[PDB]
Order: sequence, then C-alpha cells, then structure tokens
Amino acid sequence: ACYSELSVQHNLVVQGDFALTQTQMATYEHNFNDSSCVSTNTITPMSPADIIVGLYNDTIKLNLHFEWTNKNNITLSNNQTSFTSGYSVTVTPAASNAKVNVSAGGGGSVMINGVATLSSASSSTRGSAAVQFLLCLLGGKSWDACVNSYRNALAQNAGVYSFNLTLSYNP
Ligand SMILES: [Mg+2]
Repeated sequence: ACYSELSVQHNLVVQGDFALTQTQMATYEHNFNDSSCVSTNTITPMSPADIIVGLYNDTIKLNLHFEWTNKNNITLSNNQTSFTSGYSVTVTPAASNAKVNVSAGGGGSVMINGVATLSSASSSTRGSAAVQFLLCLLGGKSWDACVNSYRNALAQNAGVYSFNLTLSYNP
C-alpha cells in the first residue's frame, strides 16, 4: 500500500508568436518519493482529458492535450518508494465556440491542478473517480471543482501523485 498525496508544479510559457505557429508542445518529468509505500505497489497513470483554457476574458481559448510519457503502470517492488513520471502537453487553439474548463479571468495566466495524475489505488477506486471526474466535466462543471473531488476520492486510502501546471501567455 501507498498513502501519500504528492504533487509537483510545472510552468508552461506559451510562445509569444503562438498566433503564427498555433501549436506548441512541452514535456515535464518529476520524481515522486512516497515514504509510506510498503510491500509491492502498482501506480497507475490515470488517462488524462484535454483541458480548454480561457485567457484574457476568455477571448483566447486554448486546447491542452496530455499524453503520458510512459503509459505503462509503474511497478514498485517491496518497500520501494520513489518513481519517475512525466507527460507531454500539446497547446493548440480551441474552437471559438469551446466551453472553458479553466479561466484566467482578465489575465493571461492560470494555475491548473491535476493535469495528470497517478494513483496507487484499486481499479474500483480509480474507475469510480475517473468516471465521476469525466461526467463532472461533461456536466459543465469547472476543472478545479471536478479535479478537487477526483483527487479527494483517489487520496482516501491510497497514494495520489499529481502534476499541476501554470500556463501563461503574454504576447
Ligand atoms: Mg516530496
């Protein structure tokens, strides 16, 4: 079993000429150490969802697409506590008509919690949390509201390891 709720924060700076290129990719890694992990544990990379980010009074809408660098489960041997994970994110323009999941208000930067999450929990805990999360998004709720419930469900009796992303775009 593992039990800790761990997170890392990364920054994504959108290029000043994104209006031309209209695509950008970033890649992040992080080594987590959960000192509570005992026995053998399987850490599952949770399938991510695209995020629609709204900037400057939601006049600039961006689509963030996330892909795990290693899509395989992480296997921790007996009392092994540390593991490396990461993901790549691709930034593209969202349709003019897209619903914003995360809004910067009047500014050009947003903090996005839980863009990518791994869990040590069972398939039952993971699937319930993941499904409620996606239904929450489909029901039109904000990313932060949904992700907080999602991380909270995963963190109850298991380890949850989250990537947070700050996105900024200042052309
Ligand atoms: Mg730590």
